[PDB]
Amino acid sequence: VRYEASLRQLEQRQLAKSVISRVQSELGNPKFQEKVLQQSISEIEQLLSK
Amino acid sequence: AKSAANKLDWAKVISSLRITGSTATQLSSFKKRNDEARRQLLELQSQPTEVDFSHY
Amino acid sequence: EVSSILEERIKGVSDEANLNETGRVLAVGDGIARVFGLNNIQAEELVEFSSGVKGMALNLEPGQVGIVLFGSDRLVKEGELVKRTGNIVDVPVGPGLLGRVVDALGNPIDGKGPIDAAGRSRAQVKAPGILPRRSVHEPVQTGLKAVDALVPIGRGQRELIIGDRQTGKTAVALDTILNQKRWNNGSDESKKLYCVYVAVGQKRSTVAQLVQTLEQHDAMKYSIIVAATASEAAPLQYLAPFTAASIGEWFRDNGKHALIVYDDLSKQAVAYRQLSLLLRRPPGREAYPGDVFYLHSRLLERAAKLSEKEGSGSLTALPVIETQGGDVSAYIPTNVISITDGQIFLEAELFYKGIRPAINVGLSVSRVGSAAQVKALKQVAGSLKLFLAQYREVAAFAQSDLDASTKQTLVRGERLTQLLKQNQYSPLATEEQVPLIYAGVNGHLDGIELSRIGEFESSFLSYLKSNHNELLTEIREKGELSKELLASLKSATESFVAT
Amino acid sequence: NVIQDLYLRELKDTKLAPSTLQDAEGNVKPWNPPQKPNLPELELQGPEALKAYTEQNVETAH
Repeated sequence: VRYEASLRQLEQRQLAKSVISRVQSELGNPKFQEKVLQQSISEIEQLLSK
Repeated sequence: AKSAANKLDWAKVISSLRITGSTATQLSSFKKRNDEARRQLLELQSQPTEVDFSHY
Repeated sequence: EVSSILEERIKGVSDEANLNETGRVLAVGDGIARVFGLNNIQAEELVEFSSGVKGMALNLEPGQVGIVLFGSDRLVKEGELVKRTGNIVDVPVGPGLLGRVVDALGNPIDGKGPIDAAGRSRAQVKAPGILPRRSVHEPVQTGLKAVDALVPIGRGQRELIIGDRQTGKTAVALDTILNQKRWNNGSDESKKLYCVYVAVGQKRSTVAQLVQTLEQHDAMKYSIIVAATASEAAPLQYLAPFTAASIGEWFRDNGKHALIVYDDLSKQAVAYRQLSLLLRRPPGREAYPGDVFYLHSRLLERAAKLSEKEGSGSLTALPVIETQGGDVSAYIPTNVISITDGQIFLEAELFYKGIRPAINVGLSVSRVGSAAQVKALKQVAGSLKLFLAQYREVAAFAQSDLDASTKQTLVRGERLTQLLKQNQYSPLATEEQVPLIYAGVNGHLDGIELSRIGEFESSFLSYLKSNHNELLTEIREKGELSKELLASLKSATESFVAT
Repeated sequence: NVIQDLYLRELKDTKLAPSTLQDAEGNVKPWNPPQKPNLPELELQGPEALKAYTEQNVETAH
């Protein structure tokens, strides 16, 4: 049981560093450009609701 | 009960007081008391034979 | 799966709305960010930095708002957005915090999952007044014979555990928590003190010991450990008793009983000192902040035995103060001593002389005291107070040609002192306190050899349990010793002494 | 938006990180059986002891 829990923590940390790799991939994409538009229109909706 | 055995034992230690040339009979009786007290604590110490498999 | 839990967590993030007031740090040094912005800030409001650090706003200055970082300075940096959480310091309070080791924020530092709580209540809530209280009339037994008889402990009342450094001060306290298990097991809400131990400035190693001992004695199921460890920063350390008090207030508000043990306000003092000195607020006596009296007084007045209009409840408290060289003279001790209502003064010499608990009877006092003593226990221990008093006076006479009267005092006194030794972390039920003290009072223990006192004690108890646990059950349930019981008890002691 | 991007990227590109049960075995204590059922030795078997005892202690009770 002890090693099973330890292994779960280790898996989570393996996937944590894999998440950093995915973040770098996302910031590579021109999704980086396209999501600025997504933020823009979403903010237009938000700010108009004010 | 166990108390019958032990009451007769300690009464007999004090009867063995009233007889000499029996200076190690009571020491054997003391040993019997010891191990009797040991088996109950042995039994109370117990880990049940089965593994836990409901929860564990 | 590890994937599924992570997937739930990512899924649980989604969108936001207008950040009401941004700030930009002007300068951050010493954990004192001085922020430009936050125009409409509420006093001591919780504010969230870019780094995610949380802060309070102790100084609201005429153009800068001096946030105090709850986090480490490393994470915060100049010009940071300082979002306004917009909620003054409040902590979840409810019933679920029982058996949850939580830090000041309420985040389980033992990972016992999201807190179940019935409210989040401010930690600056002001104590109940004059008329919202009704005088103490309910004992709290600590399972320490000396504490229960020599300095009886009530409810809603406060008494110090003021004593020399690392004399296992926490041990004296922890014993009380253990004894609460017996009453806790019962179903009556009258018989339920939900203890809260407030570990202030205590090293994580210490808290590990605390956690294990409490778990070992199954205490967690009426315990809460509010933990502000040594590492945890000075805002947390400052707000740690305040936070803890709020948790207690919820129980108190429900009209239940509970015991909150602030250990130690000496480290609370240090934290306020750190905050004030770093915020450049006027310094004061013994380099403790000018308003340190005000801080301690605010905390210690929260503890209250409520009125019947407020459906009598309590929040018994036991502050712990660590004396530096035994100096009651020292500014932080003097203040607390004045504020509290009774003191228990543990003494290092006694500890060394093997008396454990090492409570020094002379320097222990209760100003509520015998008002909330068990009636049975009161009966059988008026004598005890006087005998020990005499034993103290006749103590120095222990150097030859000694009066018969003095020698009588000495025999009785030495045996009593030996009797009041107890193996720490074993509490003793009141129904077993009452017999032992009765014997001593009737001086039948005077005859018993000093070396044999320890053996005598356990034997007397087992003998009583064999001989007549009916008497014991009567003592427990009637709680008032009838002449017939006092008769029988004397007989029983005589009979036991004979064997 | 970014939430969706991360959610997608993360989940898809590696759900779990590798794990092996065999490797675990080395790092955990293995079951090992108690040795011997044991039988207690026949204590003071027969009158060899008794004949000895009667003679040895013919001691009276005064």
